[PDB]
Amino acid sequence: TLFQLLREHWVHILVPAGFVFGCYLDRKDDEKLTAFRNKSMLFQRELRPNEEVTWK
Amino acid sequence: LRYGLLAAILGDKTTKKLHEYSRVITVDGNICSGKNKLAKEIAQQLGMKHYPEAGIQYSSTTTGDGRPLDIEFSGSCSLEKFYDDPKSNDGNSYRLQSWLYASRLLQYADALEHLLSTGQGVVLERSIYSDFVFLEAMYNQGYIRKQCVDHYNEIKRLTLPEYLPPHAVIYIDVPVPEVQSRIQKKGDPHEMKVTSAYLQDIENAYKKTFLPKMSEMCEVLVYDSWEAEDPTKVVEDIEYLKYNKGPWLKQDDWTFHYLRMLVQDKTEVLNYTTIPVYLPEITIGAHQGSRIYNSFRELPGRKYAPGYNAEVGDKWIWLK
Amino acid sequence: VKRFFESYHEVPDGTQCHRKTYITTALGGICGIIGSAYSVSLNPADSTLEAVARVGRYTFTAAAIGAMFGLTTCVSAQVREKPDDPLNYFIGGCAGGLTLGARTHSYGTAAMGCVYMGTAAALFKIGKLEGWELFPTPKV
Amino acid sequence: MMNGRPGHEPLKFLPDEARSLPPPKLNDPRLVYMGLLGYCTGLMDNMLRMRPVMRAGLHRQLLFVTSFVFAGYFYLKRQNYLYAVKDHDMFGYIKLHPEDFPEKEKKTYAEILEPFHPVR
Amino acid sequence: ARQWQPDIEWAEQFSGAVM
Amino acid sequence: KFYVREPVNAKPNWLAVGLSVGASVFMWIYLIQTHNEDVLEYKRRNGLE
Amino acid sequence: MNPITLAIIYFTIFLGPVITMSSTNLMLMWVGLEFSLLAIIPMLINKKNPRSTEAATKYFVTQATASMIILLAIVLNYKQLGTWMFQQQTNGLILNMTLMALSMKLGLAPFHFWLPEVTQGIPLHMGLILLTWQKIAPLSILIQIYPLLNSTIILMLAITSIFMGAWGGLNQTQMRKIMAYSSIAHMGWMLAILPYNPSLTLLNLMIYIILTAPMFMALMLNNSMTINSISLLWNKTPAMLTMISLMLLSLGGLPPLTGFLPKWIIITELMKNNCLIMATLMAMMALLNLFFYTRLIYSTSLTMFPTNNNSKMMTHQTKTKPNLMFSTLAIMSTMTLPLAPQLIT
Amino acid sequence: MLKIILPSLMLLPLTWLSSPKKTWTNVTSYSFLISLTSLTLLWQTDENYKNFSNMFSSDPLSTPLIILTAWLLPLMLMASQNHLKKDNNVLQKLYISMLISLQILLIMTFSATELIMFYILFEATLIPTLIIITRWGNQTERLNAGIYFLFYTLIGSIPLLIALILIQNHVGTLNLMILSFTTHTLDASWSNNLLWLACMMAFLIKMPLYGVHLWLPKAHVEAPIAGSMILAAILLKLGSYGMIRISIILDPLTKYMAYPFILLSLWGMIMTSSICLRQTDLKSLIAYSSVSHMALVIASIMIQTPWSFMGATMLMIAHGLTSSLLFCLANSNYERIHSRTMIMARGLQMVFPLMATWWLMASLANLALPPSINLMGELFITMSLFSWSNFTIILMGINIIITGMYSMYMIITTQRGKLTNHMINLQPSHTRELTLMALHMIPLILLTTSPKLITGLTM
Amino acid sequence: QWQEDPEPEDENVYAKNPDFHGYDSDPVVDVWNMRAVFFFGFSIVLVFGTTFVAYVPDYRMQEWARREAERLVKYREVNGLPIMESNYFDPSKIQLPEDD
Ligand SMILES: Nc1ncnc2c1ncn2[C@@H]1O[C@H](COP(=O)(O)OP(=O)(O)OP(=O)(O)O)[C@@H](O)[C@H]1O
Repeated sequence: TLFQLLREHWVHILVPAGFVFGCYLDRKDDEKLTAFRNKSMLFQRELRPNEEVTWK
Repeated sequence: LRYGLLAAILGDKTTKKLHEYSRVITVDGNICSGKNKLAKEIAQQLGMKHYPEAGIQYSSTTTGDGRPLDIEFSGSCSLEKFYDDPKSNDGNSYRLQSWLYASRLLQYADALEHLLSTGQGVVLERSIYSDFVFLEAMYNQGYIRKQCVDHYNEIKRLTLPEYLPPHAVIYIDVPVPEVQSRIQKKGDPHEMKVTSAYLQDIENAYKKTFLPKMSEMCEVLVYDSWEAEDPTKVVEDIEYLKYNKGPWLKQDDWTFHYLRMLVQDKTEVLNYTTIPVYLPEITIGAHQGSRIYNSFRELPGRKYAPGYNAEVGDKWIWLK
Repeated sequence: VKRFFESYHEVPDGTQCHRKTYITTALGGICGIIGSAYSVSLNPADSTLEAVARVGRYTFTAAAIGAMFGLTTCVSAQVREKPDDPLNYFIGGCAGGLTLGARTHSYGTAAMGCVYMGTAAALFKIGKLEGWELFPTPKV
Repeated sequence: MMNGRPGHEPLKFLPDEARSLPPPKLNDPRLVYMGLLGYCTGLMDNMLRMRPVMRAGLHRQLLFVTSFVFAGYFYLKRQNYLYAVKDHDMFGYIKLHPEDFPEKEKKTYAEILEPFHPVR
Repeated sequence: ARQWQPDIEWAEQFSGAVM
Repeated sequence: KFYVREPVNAKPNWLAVGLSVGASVFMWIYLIQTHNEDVLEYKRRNGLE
Repeated sequence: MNPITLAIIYFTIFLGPVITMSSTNLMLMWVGLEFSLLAIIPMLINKKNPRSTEAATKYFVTQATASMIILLAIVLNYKQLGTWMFQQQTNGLILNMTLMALSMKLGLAPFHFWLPEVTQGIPLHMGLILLTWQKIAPLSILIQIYPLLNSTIILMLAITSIFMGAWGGLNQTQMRKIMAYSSIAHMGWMLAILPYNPSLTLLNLMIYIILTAPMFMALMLNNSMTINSISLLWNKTPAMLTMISLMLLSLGGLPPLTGFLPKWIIITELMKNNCLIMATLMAMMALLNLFFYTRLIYSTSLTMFPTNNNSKMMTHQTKTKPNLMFSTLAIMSTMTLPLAPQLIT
Repeated sequence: MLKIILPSLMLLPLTWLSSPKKTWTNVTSYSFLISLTSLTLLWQTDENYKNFSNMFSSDPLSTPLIILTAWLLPLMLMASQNHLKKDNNVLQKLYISMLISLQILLIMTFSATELIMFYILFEATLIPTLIIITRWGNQTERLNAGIYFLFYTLIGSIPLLIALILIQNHVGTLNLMILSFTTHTLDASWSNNLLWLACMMAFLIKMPLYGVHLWLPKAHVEAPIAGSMILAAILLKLGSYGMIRISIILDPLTKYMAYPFILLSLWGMIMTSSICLRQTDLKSLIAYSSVSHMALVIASIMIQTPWSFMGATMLMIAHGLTSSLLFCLANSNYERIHSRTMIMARGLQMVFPLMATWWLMASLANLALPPSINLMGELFITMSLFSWSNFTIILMGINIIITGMYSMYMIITTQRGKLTNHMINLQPSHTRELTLMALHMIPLILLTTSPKLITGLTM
Repeated sequence: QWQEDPEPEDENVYAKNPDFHGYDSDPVVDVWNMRAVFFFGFSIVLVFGTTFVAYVPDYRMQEWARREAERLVKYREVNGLPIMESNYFDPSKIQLPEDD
């Protein structure tokens, strides 16, 4: 049977999906907090060419 | 529409439903006196509805599948064992008596709901008004204690006054020897060992409290077994009654409305039967109660509400 | 008059001890009269004379409590020479609770009243020192 | 307190001065938490009335979710307007009465003399 | 062994007019 | 027939289903178009941004 | 009761507080209060039992006295400064007698001895109304004159309401009196902050209302009126124990439930005005309030009291209640603290 | 942090939407995986602590506690399968949900940058714990135990809330990064002393102190095995974490407002370790040993020296592991005979030879057997105190003696001696409980191998 | 005496299933719960996490600090300077009170 194989065993996507979603939200926070990117008395350096960002 | 203020306003009023035979009747009597057949004949002839006597499995035969259940669900009470060992130290006597009172209460509620809704009369084989009979019979025979009697009378004066008494009572008197002979002619092994004192106590309770208490608010027809037969005779005595005594005359559409909203709410009916008076004869315990409740819910048509069990052929559940 | 009950803080502790005693005794009598009123109106007595008895009883008890509190407080301020110490007021509330017990004839009430009234009085002194506000005006 | 401010329209939910605010994303965590409240409300409704959960009254659950998210969006626009007006009033009052809200002119720790409390 | 659950002696203490 | 006392909610009430679905989709549409119009009003109330 | 009478009476109940809210003149606030207390009585006495009659009497006499006092205040503020509505230039005696009478009506301590009885004697759907809808108009009055109220008096009243509610509901077996004392305590909270910020007393009122209404609904489900009765829910309606427990723990003021938000944001706004002691005592006694809710949770959900041989019937039968609003309100009364900024301002 | 919390949430739908048979396996496995995911916090290649947002963070102090909290969940689930085997599916799911909520709230509390979130969750950890105790405990004292546990904590916490709000009104923020750089000497006054009391007594009641410790043994005794484990291992560490975080803003009032508490702790250590001798109940013995151990944490935190904080962190981690282990061991025998008395079953080394090695190793970790980390903490705390006053080693040493004494008494009168031949119901050991003891022990070996992780901010 | 069920009789769980692991009464569930526990606890966590941690570099700046201390002692012994000054902050940066 294929339905009885997926009526159960489909719950094995929740927790991994949650991990992915949490990583996404952490990236969103990092994006929000970009007001000192390459503007810190330490790590403030001149930018390389083709380097559009010091970090996302 | 499920009955309510709105349906009552738009119509579905009671007084217009009624006719000459919209009456509640309770043919009472001792054991093996001839109540069931007489009730059936009256129902047939007058066009009323017949409600067989209410036993242990009424709430089941009238709910769900409509079949009997296992006894651990329907009261854990037995009449056979009541007759075998009446003075049991387990409490089956009052357990059975209270379960039966509650079943008759549920039955009277259903009967009124039917009458008021459709205007059709109903015939009962006993009533909540003639159930203290067996209780006093027990107490006079030391089958139960006084505390159980007080519990019973409390539930009585909590539940009974909210309901309209019957219109006519039909008591078929039969001497105690005649019934003590019929019970043996019937051949039920458990019923045969009933004591004639129990039956005399039933008869005395009837004669002394019931009939003189019901002869103030409903017409009593007292018959002997020779008039009880030829049931056309009792029908003729009914068709020519003068209902001029009782609370059914000081009624109106709104009193009927409220009484109907009540009797169509079975949980509000039976509320006062579950009051937390902790008698050791009906107190069930958490472990036992929870085992029984979980099993009952594991029962095919009882896990969910009616219409939501796909296990019994219910389909559009995702759309209700 | 409120100037009277404010005369308690016209001079620091260890001074005008008798005046402090009188003021605190009057305050205790006030509170006892209030309680007796509430206890005669509610839970009344079998007889008016018995109600007056209850009144006098509660009132004299409260007055004795206040007397001991104020007296011991000013005495400790006079002896150990630490007027700004909440510990003197703690001692005073403790003596008041010991009284409250003596009247009620209960060592348990004595201990509880001590450890509660002492805390309350010490916090009252702390509030008078650090300038707290009990019923403050809305300022935001 | 802001009730008696100039321009206060009595019984006005969105005064049309709030249309200068950045409206809220529809995937805002608050809205998709109101959505969870709606779903759990459908679930508890099915539970109390003895109905299968997660499989009964799917229209009812959808309705709950939509209503919750709707009320959320609009109530949230209003709350944003309110907090923005609060900031507006505050900054305006500060500009008007500067002498009561002066600068800090803070020194550096070379001039400050903080005491040392050892741990011994 | 069994999880103790309240008995009549326990329930009757909540059964008066006052606690 | 399994229930002697024929149930309520045995076969659905379709008026409520239709009204619920319609209200849901209408509220979603109203909300989305209103959000877009609000974005536009904000942007054009300050330099299209 | 016929539908015409029901219409008139319920419309009057509703209209009463509306007039009070929507009116600039104090006299019309008074007539609104009177509409309310004249229309509510027949709904109390409908059951026609001695308890209902005496509840009605105790309610009527108290509310009439309080209304006469409020009317005296209005008439004195008319004799003085020749206007109807109060003003900054109004006698503090007038203002304080007005506050006292409004408390008398609301049922705050020490003017509370009538509310537990009046709530015990009547049915539950009226206790709901009494404790939720009838506490608004007085609070409207108080919120329109909050700059003028004395802080000493309201604060004494509030600590008294807290203490007495706790100590009283501590030893109650009947549920209606427990709800009465909960009302007393939460009204003490509502009032302790009114002069400083009345946008928070309205919040506490909304929260207490959405919290108590579904509790009353639960009680009305099985017409439960005692601890021993609700102890039987595990057999009758076990699907309600979760919501019951959560609403109780919220009413008590436990995080992470939104019944803690009023407590917290009131303590805050009080210490912004240096009311350390008041807030401290209030919290320490709200703990005692929580205690009997917890004892009740024990009795109902976290353990299984004995049941009866007859509840098997109630198990057999079906049920149409509750409605949709119970779940809605019970969810928006426990699981909404995350939205507190939206709730507070 | 979301990558550790959102999976812990989705565990709930995984618990409820799962078939009654596969509900335990799924949740256990994914909880193990989440414990794994939590190991990234140890990627600290600098002195700059990890700030993930304005709300969530993890310093060297919170990371060990978070990992322990994520690792204890599957162990609790396992331990909670022999009981609940006869309970209904919904009850099992509810138990698992309580445990998951506890995990989540604790990870939040340890990740919180602000003290109000910490307080809200510190208090939210009462609901699931109380439910577990009163609903799945076995005796009638469940209820009094839950009452004590609630109200000690709340009566302690309310002043803490008042003090946090006061600090807010005075400083502008309850953030922990800001309150550390923007700090000011607290003028010595009765007001600030009461502020100290308010800020401290909630945690001191949760560690707990000696004078207020009666809520702990009642709970542990009347709590099911999972509740006991989480309580002992984490819900006490909660108070120490709070004190360590909040003691920066109470300087220097901690210099002279500590003597009472240092003293009570040092003395109650002796008192409790002595109680652990004349104690019939094994669970009560474990609880009083926990109190004796947390007394050292309280004293250490009170003197606030680097060695002190380090020893306190090590002792917290090690005591959590070993106490969870001892409660597991006790419940093992309880499930056979259904009695908590340590005198009934007193020859269990002749039937359970392997399970006795777990008893031995635990009781060796209970006492300070080196190079265990239960010992390094005690040693560095002893050193810090000796530096504080050279007369502390007296009490420290008599506590050491009593500790060895009652641990040896436990294992002797429980395993060694003549077997109780009437105990025909002593089924052999379950692979599951053996895995439990192994999972409690091996991490102790690994930490002893790498102690740099459980030192703390000071090192 | 009120009605309840009698306290049940303890059971030997190995009676029916001698190959019992302690997890579930159904064997298959028992075996697979055991296997998942063992796998995800020992094979996955206690191994891969252990390695992940053992290969964390420069934990809290420990190797870097050593390398830089070497650099500094070298420079300072080679340039006559001492190995540690009793004052972290150059006094020029510090302005002490003009106490009078
Ligand atoms: N309240 C009661 N207590 C105990 N037993 C009762 C009660 N009510 C009815 N019974 C039992 O019902 C039986 C009587 O059944 P009966 O033979 O009367 O059936 P019937 O339908 O009335 O037919 P008929 O009237 O012809 O006898 C008795 O055995 C009696 O014990």
